[PDB]
Amino acid sequence: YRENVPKKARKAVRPTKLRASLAPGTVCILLAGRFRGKRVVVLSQLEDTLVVTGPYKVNGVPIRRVNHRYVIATSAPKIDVSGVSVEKFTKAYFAKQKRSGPVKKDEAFFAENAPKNALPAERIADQKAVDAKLLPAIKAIPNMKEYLAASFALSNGDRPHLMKF
Amino acid sequence: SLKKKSKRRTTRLRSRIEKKAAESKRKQKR
Amino acid sequence: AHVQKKNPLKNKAVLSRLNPYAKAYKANVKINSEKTPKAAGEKFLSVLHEN
Amino acid sequence: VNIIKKRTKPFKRHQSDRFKRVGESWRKPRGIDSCVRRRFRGTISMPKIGYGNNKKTRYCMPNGLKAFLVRNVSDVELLLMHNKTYAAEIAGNVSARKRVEIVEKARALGVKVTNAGA
Amino acid sequence: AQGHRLYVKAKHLSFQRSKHVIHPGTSIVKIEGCDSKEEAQFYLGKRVCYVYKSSKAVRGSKIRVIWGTIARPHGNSGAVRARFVHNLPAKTFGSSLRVMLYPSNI
Amino acid sequence: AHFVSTENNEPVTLHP
Amino acid sequence: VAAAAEKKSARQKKRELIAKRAEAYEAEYRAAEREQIELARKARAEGNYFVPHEPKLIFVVRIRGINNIPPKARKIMQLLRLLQINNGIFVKFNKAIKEMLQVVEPYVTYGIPNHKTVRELIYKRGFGKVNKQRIPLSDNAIIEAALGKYSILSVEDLIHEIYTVGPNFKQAANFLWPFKLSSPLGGWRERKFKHFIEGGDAGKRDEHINGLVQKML
Amino acid sequence: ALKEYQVVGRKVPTEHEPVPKLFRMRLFAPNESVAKSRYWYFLKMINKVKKATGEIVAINEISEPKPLKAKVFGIWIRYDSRSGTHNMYKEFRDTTRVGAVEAMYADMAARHRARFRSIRILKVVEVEKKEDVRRNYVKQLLNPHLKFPLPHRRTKKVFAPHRPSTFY
Amino acid sequence: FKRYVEVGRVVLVTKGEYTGKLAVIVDIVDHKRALIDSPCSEFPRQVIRYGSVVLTHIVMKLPRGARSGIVAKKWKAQDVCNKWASSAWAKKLEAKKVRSQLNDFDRFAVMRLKKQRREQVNVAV
RNA sequence: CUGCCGAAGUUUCCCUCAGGAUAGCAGAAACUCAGAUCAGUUUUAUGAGUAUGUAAAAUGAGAGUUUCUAGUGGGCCAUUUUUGGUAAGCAGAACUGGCGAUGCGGGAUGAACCGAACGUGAGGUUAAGGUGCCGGAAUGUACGCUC
Repeated sequence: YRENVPKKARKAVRPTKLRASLAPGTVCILLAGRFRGKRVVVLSQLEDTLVVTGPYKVNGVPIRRVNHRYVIATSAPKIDVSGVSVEKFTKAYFAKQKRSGPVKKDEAFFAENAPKNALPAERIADQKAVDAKLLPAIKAIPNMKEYLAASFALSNGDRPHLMKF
Repeated sequence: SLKKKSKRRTTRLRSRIEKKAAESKRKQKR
Repeated sequence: AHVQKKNPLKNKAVLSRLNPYAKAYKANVKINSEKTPKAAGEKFLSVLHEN
Repeated sequence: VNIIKKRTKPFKRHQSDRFKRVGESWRKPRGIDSCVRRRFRGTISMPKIGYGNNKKTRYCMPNGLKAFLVRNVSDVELLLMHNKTYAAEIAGNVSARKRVEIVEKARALGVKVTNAGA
Repeated sequence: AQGHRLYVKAKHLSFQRSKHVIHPGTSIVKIEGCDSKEEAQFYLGKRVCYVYKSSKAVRGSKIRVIWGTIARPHGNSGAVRARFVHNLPAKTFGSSLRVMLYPSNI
Repeated sequence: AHFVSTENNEPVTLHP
Repeated sequence: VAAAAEKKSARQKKRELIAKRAEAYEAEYRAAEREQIELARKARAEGNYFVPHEPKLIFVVRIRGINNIPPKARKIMQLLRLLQINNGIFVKFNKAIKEMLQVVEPYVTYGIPNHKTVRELIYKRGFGKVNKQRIPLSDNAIIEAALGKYSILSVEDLIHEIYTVGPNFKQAANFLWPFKLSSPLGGWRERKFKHFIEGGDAGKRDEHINGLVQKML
Repeated sequence: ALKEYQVVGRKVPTEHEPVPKLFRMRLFAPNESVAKSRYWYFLKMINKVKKATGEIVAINEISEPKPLKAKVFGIWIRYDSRSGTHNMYKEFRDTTRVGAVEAMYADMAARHRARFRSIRILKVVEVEKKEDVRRNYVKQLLNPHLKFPLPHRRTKKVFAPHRPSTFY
Repeated sequence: FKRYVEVGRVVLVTKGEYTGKLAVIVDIVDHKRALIDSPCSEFPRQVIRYGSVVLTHIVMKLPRGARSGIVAKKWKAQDVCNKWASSAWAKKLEAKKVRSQLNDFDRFAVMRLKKQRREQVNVAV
């Protein structure tokens, strides 16, 4: 009858302008998620997010997308990234599978996937390849493997607006 | 208070102080 | 027509609509140089530094 | 387009709660010295045209459908061309047999029935 | 066990108000450690949080949370304004709130 | 605008 | 192809015409400012005194509400089109206007603006009175319809006609609606209803009205 | 803050006075307009020249010629008192003539509860000879071996942990 | 006492944009203002009050109202700097400044060394 | 029930009386000129002894009417003049506004003081008045006086 056709909106899409200090190869604290407080090395600069990981042999944070609003770009010495390829990480590479309905639950849905079954072996091949190409860099400069293994946390009398991260 | 009287002038005094000041000024004008 | 009022001062597309001159306006111009001719009359200094 | 209600609380009549003879229905305070008529601070509010809702979302249920009172099968049959605008409302005094007949007809037309659970 | 607290402690002081009027639309938050408006520019836009405990247990979780956002500095002494999705109850004047370090810009 | 003579009548200092 | 083609070309040539006009006006402003500077420098050097120029344009802002105002003054408010607090209007500074202003001296503030405030006002807060309606100036065609008889064809032409006080200054007012300004950012002075000379904010203030507008605007 | 202006003004030329004499005085105003307004008030009260019949020919802000040389200024003023007639002379020591005038104005508002309205500054003079300095406090300041403990040291973070040193 | 408002005393600015800088009193304008100057290029000669300074323990001879060049020459000759810094007061201030500039990684560097420092706990039995 | 328009207190005289009148206001219907047709306004010129009037420049507005018909015809407050005046207030007029129909912010509170003239909301900014605590906001900065 009506089915009012939406007016042709004049909104386009432009690449997201990330912060200056969010360059690939930096060290940043993770502020949200299951790994809040961890320190992780940024591999590649995605459209909206950061394809970031802690070296899984060091702390155990696999390669993950993280939105840049939940990242504190520390001034820790940069880790080289030219030695590892980063084109294989795309949005579809990280994306979920379909759902086939609006509701799915139950502990059987929990005994499946897990970090064994729905986790492909190719991901570990990529994960181990990254570790192979970053551990020499992290080993070169002191305290770095120990720095990434540790966790960031505030203390009494610590005021973030004055702390130069 | 601490005094022998009240410093807050009741609104009658706030009322008739100004008019009697006005009558004083009129007296000088005359 | 004109659902929403847009400022030329903030929307640069609206300047191009209003001014077909903002394309080349060239605000800042060298009209001084190294050569500044300091000029204050001698008696003007006398009357200024008076009393 | 989301439905918007400026006000949800009804305008209760002044002192309709301290008396059982003064009713909940709104009556305009006539007294010259009424602190409610002069609209003092803290006093209850008075219905004004400014509370009128959007003409596009006026008379619409929380799901965006206007109510149409239906008393027999003929009424709903007239709603077939507005299954997207009007939801049928079975009148209270419709018998049990007619209610199931109307509701099955309305289902066939695919027109919303607000009180089909009766 | 001091490897936690990724938030900053704060307190709810009052609503934004005059002397005889209150507007519960916005709440006045004293971010502890902030002592001027130029410092309150940092926390401007962060995610403030009021955490409380109830009687009924939903999710089998005893903790309910009311989210909010720092909106504007309020005065000289480093207090801010916050907009919580649900206006905070008046019983929570002086109650402690959390200030998440995100959305981060540092 | 115009010009205002000063040579012929040099400004004189005024005090209250 | 035709019909619309000749309209586009005539539309185009009109676009360069206002571009050429705008270039002419900008050169006029800069030349006027330059000779101001040069004739001040020359006079200060050789010794003889330069004198300011009696201004013909001032901006007026009503700073008091609509309550408790004598009938003489509110009548002037109506004749000035200042019918609301924090409004604003232009008035051709002359003996009739100047002598009119002291009547409402505590109720308005006035002073001489320069080109920037004129340009900012029209662009941002410029609302045109079209067919007795407050129609914004979002297009040059809006001004063309209402001032084509007086050869004003764009916003920039209106800005020059206003700022330089052309003959059509009177023929531009009823095209233009009063500037309904906001309350000034940062506030007024501590005691707003004293004369500007006395530490207040009412009255003639000259080089310190440009400031006010930037806030109010 | 105040600023010092020299204002030169005269009445309108006419057949009666084709070349009116220039009248220049230095007066202290926070802004341009106050300087012109004070000029017209002064010239009207002194010489009896109407505001309408006159016009300003020159106004110039004057900076301090040596804003880093400690100087002593003597200020003669005509205070409008309860009787409207009283004369004063106060000494000040600072680096800028505007500073002395500003300090004088605060001194008037304190020791005589005066306004900007009631004060009429006759003359501000630089005094250089030490023996020409009259007031006792300034003279004792001029001695060569000046030394004194920091007067009124007085020195959010509520709840400080240790008692303040409040001393050296 | 130990702190006297002397012509030639060096004071530590505690207010204004020159907070933390070191200047020397060249002149006494009055009871509440003094004229100060420093050989450091960034700091201009100006009149500052006494709430904005703190008196130090160093007094260096310098004639009344000396110009900027003479003050700098006397300051260099008498070794005012590296005499102020010789005090433990200045060392505490410099320690505070450098500790303010430490980033997160340096804080973990501080983390590790002082934990090594702590575990010595060697005392005579 | 909602919406819209919305005065009056003193006029125009008249009266035996209360009143009406009459206006004014608010209106309701018919018809001119796109006008110097007006104005609780200024200015210029002009005479007479800043004001006065007339005439004309500024300024804002579409400006006139004839016709009939509701409600009101009080008082209070303050300013300016103002003669009689005295311990001292007091009285007398004329004028002005505000108030009656008016809520809101502030002055601890208040018929008149200070701001501000109101549809339902969001955001921003201010007026008056404030920023020790009650209480939103500097136990701010600077210079003095006071025990």
